[PDB]
Amino acid sequence: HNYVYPLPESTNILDYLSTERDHVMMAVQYYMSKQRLDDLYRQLPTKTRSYIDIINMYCDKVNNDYNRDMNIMYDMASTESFTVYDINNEVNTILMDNKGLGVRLATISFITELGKRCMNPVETIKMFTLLSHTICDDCFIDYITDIS
Amino acid sequence: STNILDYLSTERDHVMMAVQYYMSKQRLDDLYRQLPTKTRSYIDIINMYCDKVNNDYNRDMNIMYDMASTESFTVYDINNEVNTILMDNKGLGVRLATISFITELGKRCMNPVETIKMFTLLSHTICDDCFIDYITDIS
Amino acid sequence: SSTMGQVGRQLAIIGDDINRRYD
Amino acid sequence: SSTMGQVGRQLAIIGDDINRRYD
Ligand SMILES: [Cl-]
Ligand SMILES: [Cl-]
Repeated sequence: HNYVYPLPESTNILDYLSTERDHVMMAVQYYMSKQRLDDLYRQLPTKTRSYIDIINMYCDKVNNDYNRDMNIMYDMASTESFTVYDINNEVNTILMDNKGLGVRLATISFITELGKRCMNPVETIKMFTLLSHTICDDCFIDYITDIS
Repeated sequence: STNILDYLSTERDHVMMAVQYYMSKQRLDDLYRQLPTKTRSYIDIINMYCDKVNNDYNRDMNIMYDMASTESFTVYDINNEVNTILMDNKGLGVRLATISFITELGKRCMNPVETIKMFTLLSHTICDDCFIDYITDIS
Repeated sequence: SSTMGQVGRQLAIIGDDINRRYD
Repeated sequence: SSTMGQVGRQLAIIGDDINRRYD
């Protein structure tokens, strides 16, 4: 229990569960995260839950209909190291001169995929938080509140 | 402010929340889906032990929160304190109690990034050698 | 921006197909 | 940090009680 090195300013899960420490840490972190996430959903208004239902429906469809494409894009990305700001900037440039619903649902599905592949909890939630802002531009919220 | 409804003002906030929850829900499910039998049983062990602690000491947990809520503190302030106390104290209790307390802080915190930082950082501090010894022995 | 540009065009291509099928 | 010190002692106190009740 000496000092702690501060946080910065392969995607096979089993490469992170070799030791008993890894297993128990995985259990503790999942406990904390599941507890928070259940408690969050429990408090979400009826309105937010309906937006979740909508996004569940559309993006689950994209995930299954374009599974091959999600994997392809993941490979295109992980061919070289890239930051969260890189993918965010890219997504931003597209949504600027592309006001369709599809590209936004596709982006949510893709970023979600990167989330599943990422093994760094902090960088993952950073990505989710940052990209969710970028995806939910005025064009997107208009699509969602009209389908609701 | 600690209430979720306070942050859900505009339509944009509602959609952002929905999107953020989707991503995080998808990931946490996919994660659990891939966890080996071993990890899953360790999760059950922590579920039982810490939920019992949450109940048996709900009062003390809210006391400790109000203590911490006094002044603002960073993720490192809390991690360092826990680190100091676990260095001298080697019992299972204080470790179970910390997991419960930190889990509660996470529920009150309205910043996703800072919350996961805490969980990540604290889970390392808690899962020291003696803790792992306890959990692997109660199997 | 080369590798990221590809991912970008791919998202737009998926998106266009989505806009064509669903709505 | 004084309040952080108080929180610390409580965890230990609670912890010492958990140990006693168990075992
Ligand atoms: Cl469940
Ligand atoms: Cl569920």
